[PDB]
Amino acid sequence: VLMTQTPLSLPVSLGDQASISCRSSQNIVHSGYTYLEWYLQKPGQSPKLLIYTVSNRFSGVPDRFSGSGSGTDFTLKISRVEAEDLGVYYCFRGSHVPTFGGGTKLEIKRADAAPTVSIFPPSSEQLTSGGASVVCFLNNFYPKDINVKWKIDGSERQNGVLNSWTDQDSKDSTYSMSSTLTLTKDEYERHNSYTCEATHKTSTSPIVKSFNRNE
Amino acid sequence: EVQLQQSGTVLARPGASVKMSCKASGYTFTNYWMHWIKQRPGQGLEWIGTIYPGNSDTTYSQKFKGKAKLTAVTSTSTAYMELSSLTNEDSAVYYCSRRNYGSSYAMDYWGQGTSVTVSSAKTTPPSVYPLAPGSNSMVTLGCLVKGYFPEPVTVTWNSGSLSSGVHTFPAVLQSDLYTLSSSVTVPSSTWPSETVTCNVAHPASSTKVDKKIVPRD
Repeated sequence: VLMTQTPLSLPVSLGDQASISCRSSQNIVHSGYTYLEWYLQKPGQSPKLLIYTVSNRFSGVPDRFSGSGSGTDFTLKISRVEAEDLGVYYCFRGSHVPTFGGGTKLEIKRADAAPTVSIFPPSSEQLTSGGASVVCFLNNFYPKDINVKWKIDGSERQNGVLNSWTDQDSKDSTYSMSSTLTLTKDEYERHNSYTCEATHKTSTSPIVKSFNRNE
Repeated sequence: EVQLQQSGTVLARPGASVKMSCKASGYTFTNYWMHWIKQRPGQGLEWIGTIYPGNSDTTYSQKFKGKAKLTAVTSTSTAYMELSSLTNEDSAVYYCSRRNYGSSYAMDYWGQGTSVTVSSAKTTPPSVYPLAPGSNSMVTLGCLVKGYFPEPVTVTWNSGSLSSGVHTFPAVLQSDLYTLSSSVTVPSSTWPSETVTCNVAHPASSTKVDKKIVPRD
């Protein structure tokens, strides 16, 4: 007895409806009482109750959420999705052998947006310790797909880069990225120009921000 | 007001054991089942087992029998879970929850979770570096947090009084040493006319670091 969720990922625009499926490999329905619940977990928060016993809505939950189902298939519906509805949804069986479904990652579809790029030179404190890291922020852009190319005095660099991506913004549904080029203090002193280049679908011409170690 | 307080982060080496707690309040601790859930990135939520504080009756998931041990102390309304023979796959966040009945039939109240890192690497306090623009109508600043272990690390600006336009990025592991960053966007009319400080907390090593961002040159 396992719970099969569908789909694994679910892209949906604003104002659109979303439907998540959950199938219990073996009957767990005593329509009596059926203990099937839906839980949500947003990045940085603990999981939280949305719907219990198939269709009962929990306190403080928008009426845009609703549950239904019969036999082995249960469904969660989100009428008119909104920016704050992103996260991972899980169906859970409370009876015989409590089990979590694989979950579904709800993501919002929206208009394209170019990233805001900011670049920063190594701090003096880090330089003292013998290191030199160049940081570059590419914030609030869309779609998520994006690439960062580093330049040291014009020539491309590929070894020693560290990238990280934030989860979709729950307000403007955009994504942001951070890229750190780490060099030794010596390596950083042998060059003057450092460029952070971003190639995104909102252009065929990359967005560039750079600086010279000689200011 | 129902509350479930879990213990802090824990760093244990392979083959060792750990024991976390879940302190309850705001209701009769002995009348409800307490559940434990495992949360490992790229693995969704997983059911460990449950216990009835009243008589300590338990039920474990077949997958966790012999890996987890549930217990409870009714005199302090605290439930505990123990994990032995730790491997890398045991690293994750563990939550506890209360099974309700009557008004609702599900897990309505959860704890804040407990992070567990199974590794033999040494603990290292975070190095926090200020990020000021070198050389618009809004300015973006940041803080580079490097070389710490284990995770997690929490970040705030102006102790929290500043929450808008903030971007804190996930920590990336690179050879026994984590790295993360955080940007904050504010009106040019407020910086450096006013102060901006990033607060970094690393419970795992019992330290705190503050860094004031000041104009360069």
